[PDB]
Amino acid sequence: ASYVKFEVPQDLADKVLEAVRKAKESGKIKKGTNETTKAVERGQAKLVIIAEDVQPEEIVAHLPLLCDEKKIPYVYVSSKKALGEACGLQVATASAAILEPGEAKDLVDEIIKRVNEIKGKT
Amino acid sequence: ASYVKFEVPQDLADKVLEAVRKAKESGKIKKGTNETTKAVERGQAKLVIIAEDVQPEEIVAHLPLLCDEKKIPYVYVSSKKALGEACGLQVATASAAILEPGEAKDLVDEIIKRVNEIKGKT
Amino acid sequence: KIYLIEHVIGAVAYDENGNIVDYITNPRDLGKITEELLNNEKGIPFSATVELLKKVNPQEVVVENEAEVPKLQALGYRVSYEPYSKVSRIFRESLPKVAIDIKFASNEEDYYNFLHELSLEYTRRKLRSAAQKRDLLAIQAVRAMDDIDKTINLFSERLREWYSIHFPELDKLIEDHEEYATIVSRFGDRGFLTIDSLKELGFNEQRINRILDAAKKSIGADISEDDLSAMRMIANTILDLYNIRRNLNNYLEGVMKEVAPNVTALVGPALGARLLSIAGSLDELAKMPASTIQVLGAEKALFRALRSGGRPPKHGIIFQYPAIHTSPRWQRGKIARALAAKLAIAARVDAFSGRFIGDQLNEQLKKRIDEIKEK
Amino acid sequence: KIYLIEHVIGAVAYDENGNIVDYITNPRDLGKITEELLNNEKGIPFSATVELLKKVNPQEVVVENEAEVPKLQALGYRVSYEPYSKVSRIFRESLPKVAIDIKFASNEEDYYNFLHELSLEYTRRKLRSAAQKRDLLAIQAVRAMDDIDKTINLFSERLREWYSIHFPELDKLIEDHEEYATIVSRFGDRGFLTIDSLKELGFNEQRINRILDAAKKSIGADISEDDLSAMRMIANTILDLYNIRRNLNNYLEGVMKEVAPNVTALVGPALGARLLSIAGSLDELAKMPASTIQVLGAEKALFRALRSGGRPPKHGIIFQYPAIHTSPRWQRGKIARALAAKLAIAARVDAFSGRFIGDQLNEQLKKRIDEIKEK
Amino acid sequence: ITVKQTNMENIYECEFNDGSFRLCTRNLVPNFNVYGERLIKYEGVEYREWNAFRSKLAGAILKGLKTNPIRKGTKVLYLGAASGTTISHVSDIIELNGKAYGVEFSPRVVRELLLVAQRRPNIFPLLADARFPQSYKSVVENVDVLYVDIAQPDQTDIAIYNAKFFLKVNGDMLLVIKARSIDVTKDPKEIYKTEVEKLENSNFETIQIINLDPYDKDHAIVLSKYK
Amino acid sequence: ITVKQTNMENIYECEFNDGSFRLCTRNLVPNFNVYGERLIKYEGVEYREWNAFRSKLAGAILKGLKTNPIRKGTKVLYLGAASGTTISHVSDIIELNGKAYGVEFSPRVVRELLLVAQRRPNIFPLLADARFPQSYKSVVENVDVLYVDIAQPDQTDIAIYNAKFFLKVNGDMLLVIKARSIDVTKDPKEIYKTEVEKLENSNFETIQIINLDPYDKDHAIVLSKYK
RNA sequence: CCAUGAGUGU
RNA sequence: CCAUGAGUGU
RNA sequence: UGUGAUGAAACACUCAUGGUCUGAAGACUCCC
RNA sequence: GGGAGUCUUGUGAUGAAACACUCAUGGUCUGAAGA
Ligand SMILES: Nc1ncnc2c1ncn2[C@@H]1O[C@H](CSCC[C@H](N)C(=O)O)[C@@H](O)[C@H]1O
Ligand SMILES: Nc1ncnc2c1ncn2[C@@H]1O[C@H](CSCC[C@H](N)C(=O)O)[C@@H](O)[C@H]1O
Repeated sequence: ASYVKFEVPQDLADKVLEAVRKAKESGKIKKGTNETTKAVERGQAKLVIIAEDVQPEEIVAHLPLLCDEKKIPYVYVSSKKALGEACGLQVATASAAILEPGEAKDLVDEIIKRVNEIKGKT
Repeated sequence: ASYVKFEVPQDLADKVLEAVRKAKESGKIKKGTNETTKAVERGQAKLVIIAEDVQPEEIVAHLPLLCDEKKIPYVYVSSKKALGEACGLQVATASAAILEPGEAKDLVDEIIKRVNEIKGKT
Repeated sequence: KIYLIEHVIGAVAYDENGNIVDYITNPRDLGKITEELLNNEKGIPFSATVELLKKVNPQEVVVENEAEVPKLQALGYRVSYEPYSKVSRIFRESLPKVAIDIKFASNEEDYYNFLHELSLEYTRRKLRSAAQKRDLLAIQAVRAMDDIDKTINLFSERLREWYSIHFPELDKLIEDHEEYATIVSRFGDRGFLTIDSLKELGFNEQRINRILDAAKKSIGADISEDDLSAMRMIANTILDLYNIRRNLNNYLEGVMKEVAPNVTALVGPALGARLLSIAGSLDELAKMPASTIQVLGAEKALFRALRSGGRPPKHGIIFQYPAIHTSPRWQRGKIARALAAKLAIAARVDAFSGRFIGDQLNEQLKKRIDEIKEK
Repeated sequence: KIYLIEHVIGAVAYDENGNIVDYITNPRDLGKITEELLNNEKGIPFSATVELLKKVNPQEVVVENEAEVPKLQALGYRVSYEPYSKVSRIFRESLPKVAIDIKFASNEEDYYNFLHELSLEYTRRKLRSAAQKRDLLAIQAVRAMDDIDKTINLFSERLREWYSIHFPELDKLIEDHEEYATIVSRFGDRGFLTIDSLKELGFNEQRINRILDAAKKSIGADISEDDLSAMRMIANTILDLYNIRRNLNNYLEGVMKEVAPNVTALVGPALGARLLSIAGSLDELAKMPASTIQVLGAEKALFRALRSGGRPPKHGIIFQYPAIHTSPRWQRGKIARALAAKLAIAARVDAFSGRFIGDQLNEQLKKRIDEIKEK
Repeated sequence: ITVKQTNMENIYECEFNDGSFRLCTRNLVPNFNVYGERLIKYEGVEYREWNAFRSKLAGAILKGLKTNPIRKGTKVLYLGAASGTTISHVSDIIELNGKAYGVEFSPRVVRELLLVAQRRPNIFPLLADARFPQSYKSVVENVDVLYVDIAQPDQTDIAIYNAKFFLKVNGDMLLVIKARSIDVTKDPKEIYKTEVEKLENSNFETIQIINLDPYDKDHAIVLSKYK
Repeated sequence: ITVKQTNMENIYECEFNDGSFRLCTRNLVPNFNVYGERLIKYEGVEYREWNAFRSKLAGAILKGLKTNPIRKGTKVLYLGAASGTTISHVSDIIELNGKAYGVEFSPRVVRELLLVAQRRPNIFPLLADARFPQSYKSVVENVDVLYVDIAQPDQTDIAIYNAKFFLKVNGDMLLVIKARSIDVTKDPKEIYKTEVEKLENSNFETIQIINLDPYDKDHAIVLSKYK
């Protein structure tokens, strides 16, 4: 895919999915591309998760632009089916956002700091 | 004059000027063509008095028209200076109106009923 | 004493009790009755009424209309009127019936058939005399004029926003809309501008070079001939409308000097027409107090003051008068109050058919204005 | 570890302490610096930076921009970025001075003289790259069309009111504005109407007779050629406008398929353009959620509901979509929501340069619409 | 769909495809509508949908008009007939037997009144000023009902004036009170009261007073009997 | 007429023909006006009339701005320069020694900003997005005053981002808070408290809080010192 | 700007 | 519809 | 059916009629 | 400060919120159920 800016190791990708699940239970998340869009526009999201297997590509391509504008960090997962079914859906999702980490605070803070390292940030 | 619809005798004409005068003291009048016009449009006036020497005449030609629409009776006097100097002005007036007769009700009632007779009304 | 009734039915005489003394039935002809009803408005008696006033030879007659009274006095009788007399009611109470009795129609069926088509033809006639009034065309003219005025501005504002994609520097360099319009029309691409074509509009050479320098150094976008020609449609239309506006103003001037010269003398055709449009007719402007003419066109502002007891408008559409909007703020109130006074007189001398007297009216006004400005 | 700076001044290397390890001064040339400033936006390093990264041989280098990092990793170095580092600050604290020290200019006087003209020239360049965007021409075109749409209607309502002084029955006889205008334009006086001229407009033989009879029995006013020609000016402008609209429509269609084929595929050129006009650009349209695109053009309705907690509008300019306004009130909500959803997909594939996919989108849409209607 | 008679002559209600209830009258000129109203056939008879929001009479009914003095074969004087919206429905009601005289002084509007009055023998158009009943005096007869819906500051006085001309004794007058066309400054509820008193001093017997809201804002209609 | 210095550098007041008092600045480019402002000569020196209804800075001054960090020779970063109305007056103040870098990302408007910046060596125009200071990083220096007047929901966050880039320690930031462009629903007074708090968390030292009303509705400006 | 009655366009 | 900045026509 | 289900006030205009400011003061000069 | 006149003025002195448009920026519904 071309809207995927960097490479996510599957250990990270899995630790991502887990952070989402804890946030459904203890915090507040958003599911779907349109609500993720509003979550970035509104500055509610702390972490934005976008799928790498979206068809067609352009559906979620605006999220990198939007997220850098509002300087909200974003991360990718390999499967959209997995991310949606993580979100508490039995259907896929192209992108989601965590608004309140809750009992994923430590978990998220490590992700947003690891994805910084692979982004070449000091 | 051409805006003068009927013929007013000086005996009647004098009872008018007097009737106006008592209405300044005991009732409410309006002096001037514009205020008279407003008085008829608003239907406040009980009796309309018009001078016979206005120049140019067309200034007050509309009062007969206006008075018939709102069905307010009108009367003529001979001098505009006389009508004004009655009204408590030291300048002339082309037309005036009595809104409230006061201590001239009986005097007015005779005028509005005599001008009916010369108007051929049964 | 005979009570006289006038109707479609003919002309009927009554005694004071309400019994038909004599009658003369009208002809069952749409044409003649319609004309006699129109004529009756001016006071003119029916021809059937004239005959009846001969048949009966009455000492005292009393008619329904006060406008008829002097006409019948000229005819030889002593006449008065009673507006809503008991007799006039009596006739109309029995009007389904007495149409048949005096043989205007055989039955009720085609009395109403006639009266229906009389009414249709009677108002058809009145409908026409309303359309024939000359001030209407004056009004429609200024309304279209104001539509063109408005459109010109909209189109010009659009064109500038649009054409400035290609030549942005041109917008602030040419103040006037028509000028801007002509340039976009004639040339298109900025690189087609030439000294000789531009000298033809009247541009002093100093400005032409500034235009050309701006076109040379333009940070605008290079754009296709399709894109430019798309814009040029609006530019040409703007140019079209300015011409039509100038034509309409000239027409308006023509009709306005015709229908209301004194008002035109005071405020000109456009503003004069504009006031007629607001009043509704020339005769309605005439019946107005100056205090109304002064605030016509400021209704939102006016009733705002009337509901709340706040500050009233000094001026309505009257604001367009040169003396007002050019003058400082404190003088405007008095100029408007003075103008409105004269306008009201002007409207009245105009409507009640006076010949032109605008010269003294203008002179009186400018006298009053000159006094105001010397303080 | 070397901290690297990129500026108009050149490229400077710093240690973590804030001392210039080495520097390579830029050329004092407007043209060349401007280009590298534009290039640096995309990640491309200055040519002065490359020379500098060769002189010093640092194991760990750190730059200001995150876009430069992959470019410099490709050049052989280990590279990262720190956005607002202490070093970058240290550099600019001494920027009045260090222009002279690394000899970019002799004194402070003409560093700013130059830096000014660069700034003027740098944005002048950006001003142009903005104007060269294709979607801007789309927006201005459709905005102007809606300006003409508005004007056509106003002039038409004026003309009917105006012409009906002469020929009132024509007003209710011709529904279409363009048709009505065409009669007044070609004929003028009502007694000039002839059959063949009317067959030429498309009028069926039956209506021609109804029109001709109406003019014959018209209770309108008889009027001069001056009066008529005035009206016909407006009539002719109406027809002009109708042509220009269609020409604008074809122009719009081309641009819309060029700049946004996918969106055009869904809702047509005009409405697509209209949505671009509300968003401001295509790239801004793309970034929108479906829930916003759905109500664009309904800002009065929308912000009322947000302020008062009342009911929101179902649809904005999206309402113009044939399927919606033809449909009953309860289906509209679901159709609009579905359309806006598909529109958002269309916009994004358009903005992020995807090739045409509108066919499947339309198919997907028409499916959902049909599902909705089967209830 | 279902249509059935109401408490009042020639006035009907409709049960609809969905279950809504709208007033209607029997089409005097079948297949022809004066405004945009629905034409409805039920058991092969055509009715005209009577929008209350447009017609003050339909409003007054839907607001509990106790009794309607306008019925089969009634003679009515209708001051301010305008474009003919409301008067076309009373045409349906009085039904050829009755007669309706429409006074209206706005030519721009009588223009379209004509069209309604050609198709309907019930209605006798008159381009005249209701302030001068002498000008149409010579065309009409006396009437049972005086329906007055005119925008005029002295509208009530006009009505009373017309009444003592043409209104049969013990006839009924429906006078529409336009508060905001009498005075936009004064409170509407104040105006309704002061105008009704005008009628009562002029010996009309106030029967019922209806507030037309929400069908017509700042409007009220009075029913009274002339003596 | 009379013109005289005020407590703040290169900012003057006028005694007028009638006796009204209006703000003004020493004209850096005499005989030339950027908006419609009046030109006034007094003792052969020309001043530009500073309309407060247009310039928020003039408003805050007329509303009791304690101290003005903009004076002779001040280096200012100006986010949201717009048409150049306000920035032109700060051009007059800083006076050739000082420099003003004007960020503005709307091309339709930067268009006339160009015109202002041509006649004025004080001003360095930048068509850029104030959310990405990396794009103008390579033109500006660090600054004494960070003037922020941008219509954006995250305007406060943007300012802070720019500050830690270009704002000197112990430098000042003038932050215009646009309530209705932050949230049209919330109370303007709520926004002010929450935005100032944001500044106080990013170790800005709130010096003064001004309400620009009535010159600007639903606006406030903050003066604070960065640490 | 209020009310009433009649209509128009995307 | 709200707020800010730049303008236009009668 | 999260690649958006459910709920849910799209925008621009014309004509006709009525409601349409205040009401007597302002400016100069001459005598001790 | 007291007195005294002159011109303008109810054919209007005094007081007093005329109207119509364009651009640019941001604030731009709901969220898991439906046959
Ligand atoms: N003085 C007057 N004489 C006759 N009609 C008048 C009048 N003043 C106003 N009108 C008319 O009264 C109408 C009021 S609207 C009422 C319309 C009609 N009653 C209906 O419901 O269908 C206006 O159209 C106006 O033209
Ligand atoms: N994110 C952003 N980056 C740069 N400029 C922005 C911006 N968001 C809004 N703006 C601009 O900020 C401006 C605010 S209006 C400010 C007016 C100006 N300061 C004066 O007083 O004269 C607008 O012109 C807008 O184009």
